[PDB]
Amino acid sequence: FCRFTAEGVQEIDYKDIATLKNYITESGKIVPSRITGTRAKYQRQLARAIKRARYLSLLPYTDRH
Amino acid sequence: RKQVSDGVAHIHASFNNTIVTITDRQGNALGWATAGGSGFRGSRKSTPFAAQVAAERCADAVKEYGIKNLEVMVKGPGPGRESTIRALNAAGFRITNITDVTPIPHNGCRPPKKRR
Amino acid sequence: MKRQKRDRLERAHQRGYQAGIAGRSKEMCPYQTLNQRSQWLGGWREAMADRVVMA
Amino acid sequence: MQLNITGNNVEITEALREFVTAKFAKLEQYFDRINQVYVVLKVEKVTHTSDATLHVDGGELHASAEGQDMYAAIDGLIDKLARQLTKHKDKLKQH
Amino acid sequence: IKVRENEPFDVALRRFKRSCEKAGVLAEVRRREFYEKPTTERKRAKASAVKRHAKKLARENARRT
Amino acid sequence: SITDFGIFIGLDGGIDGLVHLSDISWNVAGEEAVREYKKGDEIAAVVLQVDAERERISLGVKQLAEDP
Amino acid sequence: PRRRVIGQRKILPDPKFGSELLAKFVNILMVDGKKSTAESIVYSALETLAQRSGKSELEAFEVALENVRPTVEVKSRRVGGSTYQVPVEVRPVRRNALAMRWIVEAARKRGDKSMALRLANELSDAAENKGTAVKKREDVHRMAEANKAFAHYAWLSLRSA
RNA sequence: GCUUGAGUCUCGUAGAGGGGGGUAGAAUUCCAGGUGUAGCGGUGAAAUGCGUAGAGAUCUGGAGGAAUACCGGUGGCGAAGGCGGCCCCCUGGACGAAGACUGACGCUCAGGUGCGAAAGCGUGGGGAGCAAACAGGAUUAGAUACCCUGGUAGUCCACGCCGUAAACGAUGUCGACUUGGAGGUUGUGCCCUUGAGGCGUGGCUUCCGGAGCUAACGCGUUAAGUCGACCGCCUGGGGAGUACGGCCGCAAGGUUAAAACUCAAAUGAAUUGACGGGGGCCCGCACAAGCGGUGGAGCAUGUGGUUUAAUUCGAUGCAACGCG
Repeated sequence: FCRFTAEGVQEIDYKDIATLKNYITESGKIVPSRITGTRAKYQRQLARAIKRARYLSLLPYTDRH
Repeated sequence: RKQVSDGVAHIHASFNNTIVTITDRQGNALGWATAGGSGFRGSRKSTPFAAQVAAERCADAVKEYGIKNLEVMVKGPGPGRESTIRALNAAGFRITNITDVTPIPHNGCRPPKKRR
Repeated sequence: MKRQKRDRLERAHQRGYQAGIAGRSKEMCPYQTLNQRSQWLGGWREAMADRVVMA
Repeated sequence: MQLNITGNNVEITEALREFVTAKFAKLEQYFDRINQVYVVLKVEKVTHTSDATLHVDGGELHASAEGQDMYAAIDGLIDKLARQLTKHKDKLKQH
Repeated sequence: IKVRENEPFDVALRRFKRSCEKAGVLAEVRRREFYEKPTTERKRAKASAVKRHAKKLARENARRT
Repeated sequence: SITDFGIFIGLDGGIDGLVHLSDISWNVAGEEAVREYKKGDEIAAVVLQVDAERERISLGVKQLAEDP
Repeated sequence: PRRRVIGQRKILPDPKFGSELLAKFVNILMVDGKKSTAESIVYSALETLAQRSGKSELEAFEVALENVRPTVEVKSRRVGGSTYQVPVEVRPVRRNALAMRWIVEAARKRGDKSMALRLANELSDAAENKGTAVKKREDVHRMAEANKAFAHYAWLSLRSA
């Protein structure tokens, strides 16, 4: 697999939900790094970005809201 | 009797029983039938067939409300949960969408310790 | 005194089905020949669904 | 449960039969419904040994105990039988 | 989970995603806090993972069939 | 190919599965026991009488012959 | 057994009528290893079944038989502590033999004077859906249909025919 | 004096490291209200329990407490205990690149001091869920238990105490040297970053194996290999980490620590069997599907017992009892 955050020179911001919605599933759950194949550092930055965007309601926690 | 059009079919599908509550869009109940009250008792409650007979004995006694189409909510990881919605395809209904309302806590309260 | 019943082909099926239901999520107690391993695993995966439908 | 006593070279006195019978009755009452019990007493020049065969619903079960004075052997045999009975009893409870 | 689509639908997709993530987390969380044996069961699970991978890898020599 | 006490299981024509039932087989219903009446591995008269599109059951027959 | 789909042998048909089902029926009440007097009981009973029914004898016996042949049959199973009965479908070889065993037992009851009169009356009420073997048939269907909620694992009646 | 050991400074880097504060969502419970009615709940089966006084279910609202799904990774950080939502404030350590600086400032450490899971104790709050004690229902020959229905301390917070754990890597700390492989994580250098590329370089870590070692199991550059410095500890099993005395503690108790007596063993690892209410596979009148019996009766025959002058002797689970 490939790590798209490694293909860029990025440091994951929590506001590009166009990219973060590629890493939530349709139940709101964060997709594993063995599935997406991201590096572990961008996986941690990814998880903090998902949870932060959930806090600002740019992403849902679940699908039963 | 109210002459309702569409309904929401909640199916509580625990291990020891399945109860089927057909309500309306609003969320207040029209009729229910359980896998215990259909003649099946004790361990025999915990079968998919008793859930199927439950969905039958709900799908009539909601005839007087005149429901053409219903959604299906299913809560509970039980032995029914699929035979009871085959028994709602077969009961003469139009299934709009099927959801899952099984409550998954982002682990909160502590579960019991039960087995040895 | 007569000959073997269903010559390991669909006996290999029901061994994989009983072993599928009674746990054993190894899928690592089969035969080794192909025509019997294929449906030991066939009965195993037909037994996972029959474990989901019950307790 | 009827207890049958027999003896090879051991003269079964009446005080000997009273004690053995009491011990067997006590064991039968404590562990399981027992249909019939055969007791064999052997003396081989040193070893006071005892055999017992209990016929219970599951089937036969047997034990054997060597002792010093016959009484000791009987006690050992009865304890062994009780242990065997516990195994058979919940072996056929096994809920 | 959420299935709505056109006239061939309603069973296979739903029992797939429903069955996997539902039966997983509910059959897990239904009892047993344990506090101690997710540590043991993950340790045994992953030691069995590396033993199965290396065991099949060095078991890829021959079998005399 | 294999007669299983309620039929004969003709399976020619590229994988079409289970076929003729014990009920036709002759002009007698119940007593017939197909091993007595036809064969093992033999090519016969059998005509279709039903193809069920779902559940993959064609149901051929053998009574369609000339005895009555 | 564990092994052996066994090399099966067939039977001789009945002499007086072209039937092997009838010869099996003679072998059911052929008590004590004696075929001839069982044949006299069967013939003596089908004659008065013809006179007490009007219609022919082979169709009289077969119409009298299909009201006691079963469809579902219980099999007692235990899992854990429970020991519930699970409905298996009867295979159509076992079906009519399981009917004739009930006819012959219900004729060994019911006691009239002669065995041909007992079996003749029992086949008559089997045509009438009235006697004992129809009560046993309906007992088997009531308890298999009552325990109908069990269709499971592998210990009974694999995929289809 | 010197700079290699040690330490300091300039840049960054990652991290559930710690203390304080705040906040978010799901779920559980309760309360109020609506719809609705005959069951719910639970088990291997059941009952105790709750429900026609309207339960269980479903919807709306509110309260309160606790834990933070997914990410979650034989991943990370910490001296150890341990630390998982998210944000802020205060703060410790580690790592690497390039230099500069001090100049042996180092290692270990009895006594001492500090930290130290859970349970527990004291004071004051708080109490959702769970849950010792306790009640009840089962189960059982009995069942002060496992199973079920409830349920109080406790679990939570603030401040003190206790100072023990299978506190485990059952492996003291520091340093040097000694073939390899596959990975993880975290920096960094060069070159065609021209493509998730190639070649090196440090740290931490997981597994497999080399010599070597070990009683074997196994350890194996993160050694249980080869050595060096310092400390703790052991000297047969039971008595016993117990008694008496000291010290600490509110107590529970912790630490230090015997002896009389008694035995010729206790033990570690591995082996061959046997066994398991361990597993896999195959088979058997083993079960299932049936037919006919035994056990009730009379009689025959054998045995035990009792009797007798003697009731000759032997055979006694299966494998003695129409047996010699």
